[PDB]
Amino acid sequence: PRTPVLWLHGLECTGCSESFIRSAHPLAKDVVLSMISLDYDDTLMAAAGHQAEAILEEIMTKYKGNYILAVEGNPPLNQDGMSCIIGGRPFIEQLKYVAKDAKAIISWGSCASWGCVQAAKPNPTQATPVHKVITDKPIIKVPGCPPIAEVMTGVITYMLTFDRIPELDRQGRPKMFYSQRIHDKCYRRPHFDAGQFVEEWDDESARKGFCLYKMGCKGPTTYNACSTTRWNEGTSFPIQSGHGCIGCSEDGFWDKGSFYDRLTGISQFG
Amino acid sequence: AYATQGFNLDDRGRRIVVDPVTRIEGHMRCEVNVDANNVIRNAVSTGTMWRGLEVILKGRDPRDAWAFVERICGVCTGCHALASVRAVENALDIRIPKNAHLIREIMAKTLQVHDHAVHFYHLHALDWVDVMSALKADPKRTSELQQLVSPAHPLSSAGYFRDIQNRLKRFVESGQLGPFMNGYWGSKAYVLPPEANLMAVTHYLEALDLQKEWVKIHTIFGGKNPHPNYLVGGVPCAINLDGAASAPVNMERLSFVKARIDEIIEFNKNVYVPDVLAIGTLYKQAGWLYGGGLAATNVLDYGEYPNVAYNKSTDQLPGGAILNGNWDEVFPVDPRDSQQVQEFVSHSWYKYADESVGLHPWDGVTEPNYVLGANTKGTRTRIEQIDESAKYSWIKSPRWRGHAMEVGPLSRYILAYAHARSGNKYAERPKEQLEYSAQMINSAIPKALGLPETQYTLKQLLPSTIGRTLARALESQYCGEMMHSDWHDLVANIRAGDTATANVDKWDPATWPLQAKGVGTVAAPRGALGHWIRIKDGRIENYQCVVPTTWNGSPRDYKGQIGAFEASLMNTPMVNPEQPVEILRTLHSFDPCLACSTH
Ligand code: NFU
Ligand code: SF4
Ligand code: SF4
Ligand code: F3S
Ligand SMILES: [Cl-]
Ligand SMILES: [Mg+2]
Ligand code: NA
Ligand code: NA
Ligand code: NA
Repeated sequence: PRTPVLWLHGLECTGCSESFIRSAHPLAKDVVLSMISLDYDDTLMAAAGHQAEAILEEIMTKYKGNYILAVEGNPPLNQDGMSCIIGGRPFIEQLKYVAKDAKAIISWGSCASWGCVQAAKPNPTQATPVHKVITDKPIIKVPGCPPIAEVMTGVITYMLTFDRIPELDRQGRPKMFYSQRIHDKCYRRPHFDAGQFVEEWDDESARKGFCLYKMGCKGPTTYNACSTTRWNEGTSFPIQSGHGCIGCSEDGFWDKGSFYDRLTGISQFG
Repeated sequence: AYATQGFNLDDRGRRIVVDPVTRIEGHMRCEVNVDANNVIRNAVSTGTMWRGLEVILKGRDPRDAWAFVERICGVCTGCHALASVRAVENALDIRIPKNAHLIREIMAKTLQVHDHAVHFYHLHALDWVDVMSALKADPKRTSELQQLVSPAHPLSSAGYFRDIQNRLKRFVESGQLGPFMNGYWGSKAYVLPPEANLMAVTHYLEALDLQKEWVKIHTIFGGKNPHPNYLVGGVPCAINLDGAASAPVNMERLSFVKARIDEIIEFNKNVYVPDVLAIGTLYKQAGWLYGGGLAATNVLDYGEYPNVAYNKSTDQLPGGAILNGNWDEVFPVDPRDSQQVQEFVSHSWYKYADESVGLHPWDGVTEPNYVLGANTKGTRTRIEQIDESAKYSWIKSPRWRGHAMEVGPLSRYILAYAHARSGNKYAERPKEQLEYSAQMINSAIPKALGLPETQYTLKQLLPSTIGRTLARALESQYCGEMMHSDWHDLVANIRAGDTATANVDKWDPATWPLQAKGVGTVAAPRGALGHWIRIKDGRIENYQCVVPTTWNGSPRDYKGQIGAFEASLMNTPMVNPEQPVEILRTLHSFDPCLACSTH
């Protein structure tokens, strides 16, 4: 038998679901057909309305304390929770209900992990990360906007193989994917180390792949696997394609000033 | 009960609720009323989420806006970034270099293909395809069907279909049906034979594996997919052919992009378009021509993909507005005209100073107001039946000169057809596609499957759920073809000696006018997208988005006129009122993006 996954959606853009299906190793097809049982997921599921909601009860009963709750997006607390409505009720009520009997909870992406764009100032819906609402369950944060596809499926693969949560850092992120800053192994580091920087877009330095620090790159303060694992089966990552990291896996990255404002105190990242 | 736009709305019948609407992006609730014969006589579209990006953007730097609004949606990923940079560039009088234009067009067309194909197979197909019926299918007859539907597709042997069928069989036999759990399998609303179902489910699996390849085009130019990076003034992916290895774009990277484009063209031509033509033919033969809604009268798009940059007369999907089903008169659409695009909130969870009027988006206001009408059944936090006489959605109500319009690929294809018949040469390819498709649906496919020939015109065939689905597939094909040409133009320009990718003359806010306004429009996968910005002292004064699903999914306006979703559901019989198969089939034909609609 395959471990049930109930994949809930709060306030979100659905980019985490999309990233998930880009996975090449393993293929999402193989994850869905041979690894997990994806029993609830609004994006892909055949059933709607009453038939969809009835699945939750059935899986929770049959697999009590032996299903994974995956959460994409987050619950709003303003508007009496009705800035995100499921089955005529606030999303937060569904989240809490499904969370109570989960074996483990995966907070997909920066939405579930931290709050992300809807939680940026002034946060009109009081969108709140999952770990601030569910306080009595094991949660793994898999941040990024969205996370890398193979990181998402990598977490699932570990959990299914070992029936354990992988080792987490103090922020609740898996060390196997989030131990390095972008800047640690970024291929532009030799330019950073030599003070070789892009100063204006498409200057001669940019055409030579010089470091993007002075164009606002937040790689020095951002933990993710982008510089090594890279994106879409190792095809590229933001810096390789010419734009600085915007810090999309870090808590509160929308409210650290302009993406194009450089980090201060360059000497601390040498 | 009341009449509007030729629809006789009546809420006296049996009320049916569908919440959540699944196999869409984001959150929607749908309610309908059906008459004594299970025919829908009222429909209510409720957007059930809001995040408030327009509010969040206030006071921020226009150069950062694209990244915020990109996160409106990870499905139509990048189209908001494109609208944003266009809006800021329009505000600040910035002309981007040719290579940046071409790379943006390639990225846009890559999104079109990916979004369209994934939608059809992974969200829409299960409304037409019975997966349990596919288990009954005979592999050899499926092979023979595949050869008739698309001769050129190399994956066609009986053994191949047998292997696929076997994996599906043990999956279902396991007792853990996953995404197929509690489905509406066996409903009389399903009409395909087993072998067509097996063919389609096989292509669902093929498309799921292939779709990840196509987006590598985004990854090269924009670093990642979902959410590739954009830039005010151009693109960040600087060019060097040669130290070429160190530049974001070199010839090797461009050759990789071309290889991906070529694969896309094969998929659209051999898998996607043929499947939609075949499925459409079979449901046409069953008489399922419901779901036309507003497509039969009022359609709109801003127009997109000019052959010559900044020259709108050369749009390869030429736009405008059609009213009252008169395809001989296309009205020009101006997104700058305060009297054209306007949004009402009379029946939405927002407030204006005066809700009897619609606001043009440069004057738009986004203040939440979650309140339910007196005739609601249930409570503020436990709705049993929504009261559509009052405020019932997080989606605003966009109208054009007061008219309710349908937007999307179907709208663009009707507009293209109308333009082509006015003499517009830029629309010749979509006209060719439509005439080809009608001939296949009416004559060629029926002849090959031993069914009677029909004589539907495009005027009769296009305004329908089948037509809406067809237009999406044809648009995917056309977009693949267009970016193939864009790629050649890009490489030619670079080899001619123009390597420029960014205009930075007005990158620094010290160079900007102290006040400015701009608009950026995009033919997004689901229809007409616009971002309207006001800039003051280097900061965002106002930022308003009107998104395709905002148009299509909108609630009623001040005059009580219905939007595209609500109109499309009207007058549709349901086989079983508590199985929303027909509701899903038609709603899904719009490819609803609810996070987009509400932002
Ligand atoms: N296409 C599209 Fe989006 Ni997720 C919508 N509606 C965009 O603008
Ligand atoms: S984390 Fe980013 S990509 Fe994922 S749902 Fe949230 S906004 Fe979208
Ligand atoms: S600042 Fe950014 S571009 Fe430069 S070396 Fe560090 S991560 Fe790479
Ligand atoms: S913007 Fe995000 S995708 Fe990686 S390079 Fe930076 S953490
Ligand atoms: Cl965040
Ligand atoms: Mg808006
Ligand atoms: Na730099
Ligand atoms: Na552009
Ligand atoms: Na006609």
